[PDB]
Amino acid sequence: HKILHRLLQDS
Amino acid sequence: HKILHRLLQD
Amino acid sequence: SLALSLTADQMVSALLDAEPPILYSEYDPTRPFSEASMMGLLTNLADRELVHMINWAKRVPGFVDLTLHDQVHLLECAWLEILMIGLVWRSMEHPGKLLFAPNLLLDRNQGKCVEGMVEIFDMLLATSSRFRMMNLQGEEFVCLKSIILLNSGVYTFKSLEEKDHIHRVLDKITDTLIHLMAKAGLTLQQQHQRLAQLLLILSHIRHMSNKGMEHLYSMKCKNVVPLSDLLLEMLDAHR
Amino acid sequence: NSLALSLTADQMVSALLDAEPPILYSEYDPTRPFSEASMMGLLTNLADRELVHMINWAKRVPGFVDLTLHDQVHLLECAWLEILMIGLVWRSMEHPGKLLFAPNLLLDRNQGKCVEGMVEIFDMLLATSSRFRMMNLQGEEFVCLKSIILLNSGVYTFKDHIHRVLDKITDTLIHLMAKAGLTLQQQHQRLAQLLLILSHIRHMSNKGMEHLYSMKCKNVVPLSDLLLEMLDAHR
Ligand SMILES: O=S(=O)(Oc1ccccc1)c1ccc(-c2ccc(O)cc2)c(-c2ccc(O)cc2)c1
Ligand SMILES: O=S(=O)(Oc1ccccc1)c1ccc(-c2ccc(O)cc2)c(-c2ccc(O)cc2)c1
Repeated sequence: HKILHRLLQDS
Repeated sequence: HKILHRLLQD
Repeated sequence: SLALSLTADQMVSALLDAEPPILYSEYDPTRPFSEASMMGLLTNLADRELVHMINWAKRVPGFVDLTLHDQVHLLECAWLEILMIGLVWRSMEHPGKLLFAPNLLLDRNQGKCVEGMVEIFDMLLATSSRFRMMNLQGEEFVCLKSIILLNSGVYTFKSLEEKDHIHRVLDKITDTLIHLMAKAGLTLQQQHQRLAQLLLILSHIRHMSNKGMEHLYSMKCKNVVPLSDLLLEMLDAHR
Repeated sequence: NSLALSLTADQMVSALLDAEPPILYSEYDPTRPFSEASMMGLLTNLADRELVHMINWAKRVPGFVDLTLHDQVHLLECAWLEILMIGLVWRSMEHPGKLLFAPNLLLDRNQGKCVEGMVEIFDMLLATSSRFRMMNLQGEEFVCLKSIILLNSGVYTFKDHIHRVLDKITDTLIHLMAKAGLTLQQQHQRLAQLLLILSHIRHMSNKGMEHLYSMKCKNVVPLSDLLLEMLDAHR
């Protein structure tokens, strides 16, 4: 849900 | 003045 | 895990190759300074640095072995420490000034434009001057920055095997720092001393971040300086 | 020239060990159930008394007396909560899951929830104590770490003297690790592990200082003049 969690998750 | 000053010199 | 099999030299080259670039500011020399403008430039800058930091962290050996939830927590705790040590690093060759960007070079007289920001400016300066006296090397800096990433949030997380893997990688980085100092000709007594001197500085970087973090609370509540969506999320993770 | 630098490693250890302050007691009322006011009452009274012992311990730290009075005031102001915390963590080692504030005051995390924000720092303190336990931190190592905190935490808010003493203590720490049989790689690894915990102790003090300032603002318990002056110069 967080932006940080999103950016880390991008591949 | 600070209490700490008094305590260090004692 | 790959990080544990890496040699010291491979660790260094991996860390160097993963260095983020030095971004530019929106600073206009003709435009005059206001507390809102300077903090807006810094907030705009740090918000862009965070994106590179996030992708740089993925490149730190052992970081991808961690669960995603632990990756969030480590970065949430360490992001300002990492921004600050990068700032201090690129400011070494500029005595008495902080190089926020190649086009944004500030002295402590201009840092007083923000209330209470002068005290942290002097600490960053003292840290930067300290790196100068130590002749800190780029290979040591990238080790220190990676240590911060893994160490600053490890004691604030029943599978405790995540911390043992982090301590193994931390120990590998310590081995790397020593390997670097041994190549520079330092004696064993000089190696341990320098190793201690470097890690003690991290204590001051933690202090600067904590102080800086609570100053960012006030500006948030003050609302004079808008904060980006990413920085607001990184902010309230501490408060 | 300072006498601390001419000391040998063993002389350094003995001097630090001999200067260890005593473990003080809390008030002897058996009311183990606690409120926010009675919790902070016992702690501020305990910490006030520990402070008096810390200041005399500091004067015995090799190299500390060679500093000016102003420099001594600055280091103690910057480091006092850190030093209290590492003392607490140290004596809480043999009590996993609890914090031994005094022999007659042993608290668990459920009791930390009596005060707003105490439980967060409580858990960090427990985590640090367990970390010391797993490392098998020795008392000779502990007294070195504590003196490091005293001389390091305020050194950059001011010069080569303190840094020469800091190197001396590093030499002493390695000397201790070499006696215990650690190899060269184990020596510098353990040194790094010990010093990295100092970053977290600094973190716990910063967050702890913020909350003592709010308790001042909340006037939950009357604070001493000495504690108020230590709280100042941190704001
Ligand atoms: O809390 S400070 O101490 O306050 C100031 C302000 C001006 C001058 C000196 C201090 C400080 C210091 C440094 C930064 C910063 C900004 C960018 C960066 O790459 C590294 C540090 C930042 C920072 C970090 C993130 C932001 O969104 C905005 C500012 C804050
Ligand atoms: O910041 S804490 O986490 O607890 C809170 C939380 C919220 C609001 C107020 C206080 C904390 C933890 C430990 C201590 C302490 C006291 C004595 C000692 O020997 C070691 C630590 C102390 C401490 C230190 C000094 C005092 O005068 C009173 C208490 C405080």
